[PDB]
Amino acid sequence: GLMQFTLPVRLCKEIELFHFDIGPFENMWPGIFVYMVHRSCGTSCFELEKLCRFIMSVKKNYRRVPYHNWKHAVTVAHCMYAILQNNHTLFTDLERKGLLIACLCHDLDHRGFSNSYLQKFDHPLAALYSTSTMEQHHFSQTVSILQLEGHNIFSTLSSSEYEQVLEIIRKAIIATDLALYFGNRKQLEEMYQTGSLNLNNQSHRDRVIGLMMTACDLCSVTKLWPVTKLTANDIYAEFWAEGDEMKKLGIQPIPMMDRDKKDEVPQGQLGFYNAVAIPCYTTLTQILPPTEPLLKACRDNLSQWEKVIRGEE
Ligand SMILES: Cn1cc(-c2ccccc2)nc1/C=C/c1nc2c(cnn2C)c(=O)[nH]1
Ligand SMILES: [Mg+2]
Ligand SMILES: [Zn+2]
Repeated sequence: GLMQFTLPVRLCKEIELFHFDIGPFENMWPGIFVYMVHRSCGTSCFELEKLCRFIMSVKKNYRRVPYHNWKHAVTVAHCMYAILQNNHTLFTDLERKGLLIACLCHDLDHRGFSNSYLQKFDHPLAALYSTSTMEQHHFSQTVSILQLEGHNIFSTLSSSEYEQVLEIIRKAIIATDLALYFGNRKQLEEMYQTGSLNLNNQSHRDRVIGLMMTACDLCSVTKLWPVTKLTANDIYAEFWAEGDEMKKLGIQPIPMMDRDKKDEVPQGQLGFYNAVAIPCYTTLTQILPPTEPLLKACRDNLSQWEKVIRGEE
């Protein structure tokens, strides 16, 4: 186990900063993810032979959709990595493992369509799992992959270590359901401001890890303007597709998903940052101050949307 990964000096340096873009080179991403595993957890956390086969089974099962794809998976994994490196005493050796594996599997086998659209299309998955449909699907594929002859990266763990980490990953993936985020933050809000929040409380840790997971998923809004602007495209490319399929079911889609209502995007982005991203990072920073760069960035991008509305870009 004396193999390290190293990265070109520029990547080596930039990868530690929250706003790091993993670049257009698909071939390097798995290096970048192992790289984060080693520096974030240690060199013998996982057997390499096995991690390299688990990372590639994962890639294979993420489809070619505009946003909900392999680059997403990895972008989200780096952001949890960033979070963990800047808070390196608040997380256990099990939670540092699981959470990065969670982030890479958090959207396995996404089709590009929302839990809304499965249920109205009457997809089979919406029969097998009433709520958090996709997310429960994604956790299912994570464990599918894990039981493939050769792929069990957690092999070496004790019974309770292993049983615990699958329960960290399960709650982590399910907390990426943006439905479930609104309630979860407002609780962490009360708890923090009444000062009853306790990190030795397992039920509280969970809520917090959930907030981390939502902060990592939305991390497109914490990048430098041009990354965030170009990611927005890939996002609306999926929304409008799902909109086209709603129309085909005889259903008029919410303006967000209607491609005939492009013009009204600058406005709808505003609502989101105000209604979701700014609250999200605001709380996360009040709980974990070394994650301020995410809130500072997010506010910068809000400001840049403000400027798109005023015909200034
Ligand atoms: C709430 N919302 C409303 C609209 C919207 C409404 C009318 C016309 C055009 C757009 N656009 C959004 C934002 C969408 C969104 N942006 C996101 C997400 C992740 N990254 N970003 C920027 C996400 O999950 N949702
Ligand atoms: Mg998801
Ligand atoms: Zn995601």
